Amino acid sequence: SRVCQVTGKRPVTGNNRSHALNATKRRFLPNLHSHRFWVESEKRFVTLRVSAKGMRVIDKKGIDTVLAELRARGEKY
Amino acid sequence: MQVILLDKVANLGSLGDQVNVKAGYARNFLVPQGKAVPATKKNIEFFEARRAELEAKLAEVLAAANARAEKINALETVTIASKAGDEGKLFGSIGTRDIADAVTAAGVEVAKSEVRLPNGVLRTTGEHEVSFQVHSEVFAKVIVNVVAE
RNA sequence: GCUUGACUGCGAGCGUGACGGCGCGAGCAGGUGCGAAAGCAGGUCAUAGUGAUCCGGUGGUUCUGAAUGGAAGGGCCAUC
RNA sequence: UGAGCCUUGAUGUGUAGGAUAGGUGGGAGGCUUUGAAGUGUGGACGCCAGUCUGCAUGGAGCCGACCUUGAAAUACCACCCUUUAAUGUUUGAUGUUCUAACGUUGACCCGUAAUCCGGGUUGCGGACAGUGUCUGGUGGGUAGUUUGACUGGGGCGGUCU
RNA sequence: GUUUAUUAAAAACACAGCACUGUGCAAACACGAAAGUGGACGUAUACGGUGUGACGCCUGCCCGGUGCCGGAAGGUUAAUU
RNA sequence: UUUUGUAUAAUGGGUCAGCGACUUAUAUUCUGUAGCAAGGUUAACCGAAUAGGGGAGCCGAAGGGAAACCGAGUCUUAACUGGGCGUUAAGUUGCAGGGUAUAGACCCGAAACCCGGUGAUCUAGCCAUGGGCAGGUUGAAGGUUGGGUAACACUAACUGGAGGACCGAACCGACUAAUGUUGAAAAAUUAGCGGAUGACUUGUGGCUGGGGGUGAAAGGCCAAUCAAACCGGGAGAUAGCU
RNA sequence: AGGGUGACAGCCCCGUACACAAAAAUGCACAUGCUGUGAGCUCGAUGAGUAGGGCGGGACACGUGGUAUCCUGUCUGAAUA
RNA sequence: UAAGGUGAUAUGAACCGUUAUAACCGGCGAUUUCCGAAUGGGGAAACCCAGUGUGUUUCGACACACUAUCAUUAACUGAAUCCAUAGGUUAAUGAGGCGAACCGGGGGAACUGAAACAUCUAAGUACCCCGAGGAAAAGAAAUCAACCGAGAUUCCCCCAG
Ligand SMILES: [Mg+2]
Ligand SMILES: [Mg+2]
Ligand SMILES: [Mg+2]
Ligand SMILES: [Mg+2]
Ligand SMILES: [Mg+2]
Ligand SMILES: [Mg+2]
Ligand SMILES: [Mg+2]
Ligand SMILES: [Mg+2]
Ligand SMILES: [Mg+2]
Ligand SMILES: [Mg+2]
Ligand SMILES: [Mg+2]
Ligand SMILES: [Mg+2]
Ligand SMILES: [Mg+2]
Ligand SMILES: [Mg+2]
Ligand SMILES: [Mg+2]
Ligand SMILES: [Mg+2]
Ligand SMILES: [Mg+2]
Ligand SMILES: [Mg+2]
Ligand SMILES: [Mg+2]
Ligand SMILES: [Mg+2]
Ligand SMILES: [Mg+2]
Ligand SMILES: [Mg+2]
Ligand SMILES: [Mg+2]
Ligand SMILES: [Mg+2]
Ligand SMILES: [Mg+2]
Ligand SMILES: [Mg+2]
Ligand SMILES: [Mg+2]
Ligand SMILES: [Mg+2]
Ligand SMILES: [Mg+2]
Ligand SMILES: [Mg+2]
Ligand SMILES: [Mg+2]
Ligand SMILES: [Mg+2]
Ligand SMILES: [Mg+2]
Ligand SMILES: [Mg+2]
Ligand SMILES: [Mg+2]
Ligand SMILES: [Mg+2]
Ligand SMILES: [Mg+2]
Ligand SMILES: [Mg+2]
Ligand SMILES: [Mg+2]
Repeated sequence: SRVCQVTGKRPVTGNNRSHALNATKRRFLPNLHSHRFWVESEKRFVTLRVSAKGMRVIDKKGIDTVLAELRARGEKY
Repeated sequence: MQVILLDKVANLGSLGDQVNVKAGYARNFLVPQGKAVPATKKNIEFFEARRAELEAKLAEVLAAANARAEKINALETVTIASKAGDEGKLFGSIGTRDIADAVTAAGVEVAKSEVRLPNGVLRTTGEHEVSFQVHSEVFAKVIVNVVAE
């Protein structure tokens, strides 16, 4: 599914509002990308389905910190 | 993205320098190949503590080397007995081991490596000047007494 | 010829409307023009020439102003 | 390569004149064998007067109150201007290349007696493509609707204050 | 040949043939928010869409309008700043 | 019943029996009635439980003005000779009733719109695997031989067995007529009719699903009424109509 | 209270008021045993891709309005009693 | 607890019992085919077919037990590729499915009302989906108030149409 493995960001629903204020149901999808992260501690690359926001979270916290959250959640990588 | 460099990287800086880099350069090249680390408040302290620890350890070594450099000039004349023939020509020579072991027994604990001779290895009876490398910049002189045995 | 009554606030009493409204009005107060004066003038001989409300704009204002002083916004008056 | 900055080099016909006087200051020796004068010539500027400068040659000098001139020595040095060139830096623009993100519906290895998938190797691409959010255009493909009343039936015509 | 099973079998639809047009393959196109699949285990003598309708003799003029294709100089023009 | 007007040849009712349509809740106002009265009444809750407690509130005894504010007055205007609204009419809480408001709001009735399911046992197209086509004709290409030609062409006889070929049963279809039309049959029967080796026909099983399918295209077909199936739900949709 | 009994029952029958009852299993309370968990005191520490912001939506009685507050799909991004 | 009993249509038959293993009532046990989550594999539910381990005064074939998937944990094992990691086997423990309403969350109509209709309404309703408990959710102030103060959440009556 279109779910960020880091933040949990998923498709949300809302409306397209026209100039005439006609509401039509829509979705806002997360900016998802499958990215290979180098994990020094495991001497292996880990491919995660992450939003650009989640990628910034990994830049701040570090991949080991983020992967530890995935283990605690039971979420495999 | 602020990062503190581990190695020497072109156009950026040197080891321990704090530079602003594009997130993708750090993420996909600099951090995986160990050329840099994120400039986090924990690591900025760890690298400033190492900068202060190296500055204090380099100032004390500059203080110990100058105490050694003033002890080398204090002796001013060291006597070395060597078997020399007629006209003053030595059968052997007075090398680095010979000069270094003469000053260690005199007081100043100088190494074989620290001794620096210009052209010869001392093959004549008389007086000669011997310069010393105590540190990369600190230099001090002594006069060697070539006494015939 | 001289001029700004094409005045501002009101209005006894009426007309005509299911209503929203629309009309006629002497007289009162303030200030004004014309006339020597009595007087006349609140547009045009009269009856067509028009668009409610909402929303919004502009100016004015002893009104209001979400702790309090302001301000925003709202009201009231004029107008688009 | 447009624009800001930085060391450092070019460039200046009031007249008395050794002569195309840069303002203001340190102000008695600098510039030299890390090799001047003087000659030969190349290049650039230009007010065809001459300045700056490359190379060769040559070899013991061009110089100061020395008198003019408001203001000084091309003996030398420091902030700069009239303007111009070029090395360093900043954010742009444009191009070339790179590999490491990312693509592979090329080949191979393993999981594995598997035309899926994953990991790995390798080749080809490559910051492009593609995707997310935002945005202009298009969009009967789909969707929801509107499309008036009077009227000798209705429609046409006409009408509506 | 096909068709309105149950009032229409026809001159209607289809047809071989013709033409225009798209499509270089992870094709265009189509079913799918996607993954996957059909096209096709095909590859421009192929595949899709559109029109015309064996064959014979043939198919003239018009690009103003509407649709499409190509163009980049100028004018106007979104988010953004 | 509906109408200007119905014996009306306008509507409705075969007859009987039973059932079948102005309700209910909460607001709100008015009338009647009762209590108390410049006051009236409590709500939730507590409870000793239809008592009693609880006055939080609500309505009323004050209005005028957009308001600040002033107040039996106030607003209007600089101010009214004035003018507008007010002051001189008792209210409030039950209970019953008349109206109204929100609700299905007197009962019954659409054609439809939306949502979630069930359906390709009928039929459309396709996929896999099987089966069927009596009898009679026509006689393509090719081949052999003879004639022919310089050689070919060409030509005759034979052989050969093509085709969405011909005639015609089964099988598939459905052009005409009569019958039938409360049928033997919710599409047939009888006499004739077209195709009948093909783009043929048929069995068994599979796949496509409702703004969807499938369609040699008729808006055809998708389980006996398809310009949007069927079932259940939103649901008592709405119905200025009968 | 009520029901039944050949018609309508306080006194016929079953009940009703009232008074009682569990070998066994179980609910809830306290008392208490055990395993695990930790009380009190002193000195610290004080939740960052967060708050805030731009864009698109949604939620607030409040429909973008002069619109505070909340959530966040996208791009960003603090201070530290 | 008992003088009567072997449930009903529903007799009859053969019987059981009367002072306490007749029956009847309640607590705890035993047994509980096959299908169904269905779980050894399959399947058109109540059927078809196995592997392994065990039993056979008959050790053929039948009977009996175990063998699904996933999650966590452990042991053994074990690639590409040296370590590692993936993968593989086994064991322990848990889950699964069903079912009223209420409850938290993910999605989310339209008819209708506006006397048409699009903003708005219907309505976060109907419905679909996930999850949970005896309740759920919420909850101990980056809350209000107004210069006086209150002191988490939930629910009721007012404020007030
Ligand atoms: Mg006068
Ligand atoms: Mg204030
Ligand atoms: Mg792009
Ligand atoms: Mg847009
Ligand atoms: Mg359009
Ligand atoms: Mg349409
Ligand atoms: Mg509608
Ligand atoms: Mg009409
Ligand atoms: Mg035919
Ligand atoms: Mg027909
Ligand atoms: Mg017919
Ligand atoms: Mg045609
Ligand atoms: Mg033509
Ligand atoms: Mg064009
Ligand atoms: Mg009539
Ligand atoms: Mg009559
Ligand atoms: Mg009649
Ligand atoms: Mg009748
Ligand atoms: Mg009253
Ligand atoms: Mg035939
Ligand atoms: Mg027949
Ligand atoms: Mg015939
Ligand atoms: Mg025939
Ligand atoms: Mg079939
Ligand atoms: Mg409804
Ligand atoms: Mg109805
Ligand atoms: Mg009797
Ligand atoms: Mg805190
Ligand atoms: Mg906040
Ligand atoms: Mg406004
Ligand atoms: Mg099974
Ligand atoms: Mg089984
Ligand atoms: Mg089997
Ligand atoms: Mg290995
Ligand atoms: Mg369950
Ligand atoms: Mg409507
Ligand atoms: Mg439970
Ligand atoms: Mg709870
Ligand atoms: Mg306080």
